[PDB]
Amino acid sequence: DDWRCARSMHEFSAKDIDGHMVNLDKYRGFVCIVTNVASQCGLTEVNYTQLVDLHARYAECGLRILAFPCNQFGKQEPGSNEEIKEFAAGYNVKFDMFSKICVNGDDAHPLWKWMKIQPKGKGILGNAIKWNFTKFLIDKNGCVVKRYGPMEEPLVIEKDLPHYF
Repeated sequence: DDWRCARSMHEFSAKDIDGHMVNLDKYRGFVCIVTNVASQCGLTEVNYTQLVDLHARYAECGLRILAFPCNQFGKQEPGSNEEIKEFAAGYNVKFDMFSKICVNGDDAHPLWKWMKIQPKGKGILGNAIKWNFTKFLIDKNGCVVKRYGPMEEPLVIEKDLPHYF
């Protein structure tokens, strides 16, 4: 359980959606939006399109987006990784997709376990991820600086970006 001792997102790794292992220290020096995604959520469209739009506008300034598929909320990500990738490709996604994970419980990916306990990664009423499309703002040092709940559209993050750009 050495995820508990980490101080930065950059101490973790994740399998991307194609199966390649990714050392998240490649995001050192970039501002990151880390989010759990789903294909069959009522807010699937607004989140995917607004994250693609944010990426189109701010990748030039060092913004990156890490999307983690998750099937724990109403079973709204039932597909395989290749199906989820083809679905993201349909929204013209060019940011970083990862393999499907869990975000809550003892099988939760250690990075999400880590994000939930960060001083700014704790949510209103408990740390558990409440639904699809919870967003974390990660700074250039890999620290969590804000958590955004599932009803907050990505464009709500836009005004906090220039503080960390």
